[PDB]
Amino acid sequence: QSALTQPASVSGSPGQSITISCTGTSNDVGDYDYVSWYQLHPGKAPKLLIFDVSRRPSGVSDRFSGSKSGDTASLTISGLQAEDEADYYCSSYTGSSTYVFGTGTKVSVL
Amino acid sequence: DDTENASAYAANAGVDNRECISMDYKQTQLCLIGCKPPIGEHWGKGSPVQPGDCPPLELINTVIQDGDMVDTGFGAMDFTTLQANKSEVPLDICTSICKYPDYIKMVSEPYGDSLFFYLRREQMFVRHLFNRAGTVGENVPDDLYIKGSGSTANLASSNYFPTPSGSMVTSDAQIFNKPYWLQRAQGHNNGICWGNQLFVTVVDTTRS
Amino acid sequence: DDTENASAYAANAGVDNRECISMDYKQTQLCLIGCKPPIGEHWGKGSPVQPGDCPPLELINTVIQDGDMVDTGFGAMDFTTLQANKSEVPLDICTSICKYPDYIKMVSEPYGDSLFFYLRREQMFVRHLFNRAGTVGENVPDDLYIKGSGSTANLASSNYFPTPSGSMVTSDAQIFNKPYWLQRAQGHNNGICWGNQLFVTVVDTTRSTNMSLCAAISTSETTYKNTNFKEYLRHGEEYDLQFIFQLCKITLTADVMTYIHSMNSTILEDWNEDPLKKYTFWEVNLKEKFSADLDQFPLGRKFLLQL
Amino acid sequence: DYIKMVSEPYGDSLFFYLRREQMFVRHLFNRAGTVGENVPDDLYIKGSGSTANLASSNYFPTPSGSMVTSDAQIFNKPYWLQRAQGHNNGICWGNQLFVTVVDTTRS
Amino acid sequence: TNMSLCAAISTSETTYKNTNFKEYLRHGEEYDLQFIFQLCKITLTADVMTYIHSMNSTILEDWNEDPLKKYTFWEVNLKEKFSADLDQFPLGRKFLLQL
Amino acid sequence: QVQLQQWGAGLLKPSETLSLTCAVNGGSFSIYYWSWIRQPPGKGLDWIGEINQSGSTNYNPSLKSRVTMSVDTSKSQFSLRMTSVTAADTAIYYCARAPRIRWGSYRLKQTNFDSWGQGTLVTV
Repeated sequence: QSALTQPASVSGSPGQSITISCTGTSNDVGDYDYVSWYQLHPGKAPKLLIFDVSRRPSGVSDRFSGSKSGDTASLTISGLQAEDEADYYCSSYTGSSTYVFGTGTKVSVL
Repeated sequence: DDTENASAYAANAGVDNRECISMDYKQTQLCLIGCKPPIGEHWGKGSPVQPGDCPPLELINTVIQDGDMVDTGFGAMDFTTLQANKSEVPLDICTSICKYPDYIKMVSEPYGDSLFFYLRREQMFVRHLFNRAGTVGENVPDDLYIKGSGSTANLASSNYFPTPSGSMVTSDAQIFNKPYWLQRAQGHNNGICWGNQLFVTVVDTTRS
Repeated sequence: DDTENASAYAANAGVDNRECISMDYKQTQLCLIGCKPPIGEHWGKGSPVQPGDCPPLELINTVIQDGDMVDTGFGAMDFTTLQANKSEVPLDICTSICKYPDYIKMVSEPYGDSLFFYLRREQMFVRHLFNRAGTVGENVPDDLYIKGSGSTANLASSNYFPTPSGSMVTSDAQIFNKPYWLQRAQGHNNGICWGNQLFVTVVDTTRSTNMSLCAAISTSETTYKNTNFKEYLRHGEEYDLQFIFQLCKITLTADVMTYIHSMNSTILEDWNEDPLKKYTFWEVNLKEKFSADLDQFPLGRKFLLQL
Repeated sequence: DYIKMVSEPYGDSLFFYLRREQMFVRHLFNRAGTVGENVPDDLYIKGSGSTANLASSNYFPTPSGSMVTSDAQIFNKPYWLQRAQGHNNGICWGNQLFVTVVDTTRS
Repeated sequence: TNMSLCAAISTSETTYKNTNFKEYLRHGEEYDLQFIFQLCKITLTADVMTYIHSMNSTILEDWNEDPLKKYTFWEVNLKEKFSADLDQFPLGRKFLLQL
Repeated sequence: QVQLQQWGAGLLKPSETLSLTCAVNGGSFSIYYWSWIRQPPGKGLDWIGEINQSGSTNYNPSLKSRVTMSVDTSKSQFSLRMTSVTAADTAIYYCARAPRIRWGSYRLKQTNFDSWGQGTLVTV
């Protein structure tokens, strides 16, 4: 129904631990753990990172973790590296049978 | 649904949630012998209403006839009129009447003509515990639960039904291929065949 | 979640993890006969702290009445008060008391009025092993396990509960549809119906089949639609009680009168408000239904064959 | 053919027989071939969408013999043919015998 | 049969919350022991006395510290529970009928 | 996962009708849904709608006034249409699978997207 609201630009030094932390509503993020994350390299197919708030598929860096609190989800990065250089888009399944997307956020190695 | 345990299902269709399901029936054996046709009991539509209201129930007595179906574990009832859905029960009883012998009446009639011998043997157990699909005619009282929020905002269907299972058919538990001697009838008719007649009613679901 | 064996998907924690679950109950069959109401026992809240503390637990005896639920594999307890959650047990006992007959008390009482004769059969096996949700009442002692790390850092709920199952109902194991002869009782009361009363308690979960029952709002629909059909449930019970009564006479001597007064003073007053008229019983009237020709009835014929 | 063999006028084909069977359905499956006989249209309510076409209604179970136990064995015991059911009381006409044995408890 | 029983922290709640309930387990056992005892007498001859001394020295001494004061037993005291009339109790009635 | 494919009207003019098609390879539709997602420049990702084998469709409430969909199991392909294309309709369209399933009659699982396509650029 409504786009999810995010910190559009984030940065840290090599090896730091930074969290993309991202906000929604009760109908999408609050009462439901249907949160997912995407990683967009320049002009490439979006890459699923985390689904069901804290589940990781195969082939993804174990450095990626998921968490939730209230209306706000999070995607934590441990040991900031080269491969982290990409956009991050969150997603959610609302109770009204619709899908939602975030503003996008971009990481930057200082 | 399958309410026995939390299962995994495809995305809900919303309308027409019907599946191809089969089950083995409750096991039964009986052999009534008398000089009058037996008597059976089944629930039917009773004495008299907005559309969709629950039909009244009544215990009806009717003469059992060749080809009348036997109780299958879904109850002895007149499915044709009590279930307008026509998909509540398997295919061979969805438009039939499942009747059960009325032993009380057939033993309490004065002359004991209808029944001077009978054996019975039946067993079953629930194999699966399913759930019905359709609008609820009687909402659960609010006194029996605490309101949910989010996923559990709307209660799931509470019309459960089990699928019977006859368990094991074995040779030692057989009633037939065996002579019975009618030397002492239960009632007052001690085997006399008035009118030169008999009526042997037999049910056997172990050779099905 | 299911603890019997690891499952593909596990509960994601949260605020409400309640599920739609059903089970078949423990199988039971009992018949008690006596001239006084039966007695039952159940675990109820005891004599009376912080909110949410464990209730005191006590054993209570109360007269069994028509409609009181029998124990069903979750124990004989007063769910209404011992489970403030209101969702620990199936829908038909979550606000009721499951009473179990107090065989010891009824048998051991001095006069044996409450139990001339009794039969019972029970059976059940665990069908599934589940887990409970909610804040932990008492934490597991730290000396019974070694702390984990990561996912295992937090212990899972340890409040296990099974779901019963009655197994097979078979015709050879039936208790009913047979004549019980009370020629000699256990207690001192050898079948005398003091006060012109009887109390026949019966439980029979081997004929507990519910009848699915459906109706159609409109017949104009040529294709099936879920919204067009209403569903219902119903259950039908059928009973028929036959008795054989033998007349007896009592000589009213001084000693007999004193003994009968000590045992129960109501008898002497009768022979010239109702204490039990606070309970719900299925009143059965046989005042106009006595007949002396036994052979005319099936139980009478059976009685004559054997005396 | 127990009925026919027992009903024989002379009783030559059967002096003495024992039998023990047991079975229960293990699984409930479905058949694939095209339906020979269409389900009558009056036994159900026509569906729509995915349920437009009926699934195959030719069900079949897979049996199971359940447990084989030593207490239920028939063999390794002497059978005394003191009196035959029929009229032939054990006489082996023509100097022949026929002993038919089936035993699925040692398979 | 462990019986799950729970208590709510706050009763002024309209929607179900896992954090609003505390869960407990309890188990209750019920027993009733009945005995029928018969009185016996022993003649204290020399042979009987020596045999009993060999069997267990404490019998004769008691017939004038607890050795089992190292274990945890459910102590049951029946000193005041003996009654001669058997027919008044169910086990006594069964015993009488069995003779 | 599976393999997706993309081809459609890459170049358009205002007030035209856009037509898309995607062909699943290495797999079948199964009981999963299939949806379309676009990334207009200066925007995020906008969800369009979804369609499974049986014809059931869910649409974005704002864009459902111009969006229509259909499926065909013969060639393993599902198509899209969106009339009255404007400048804001330019975006790198994508095709994604929705492995969402129901679990326990109350809550869903695997609600993410996956099998993302490389993408196709459509400009109006």
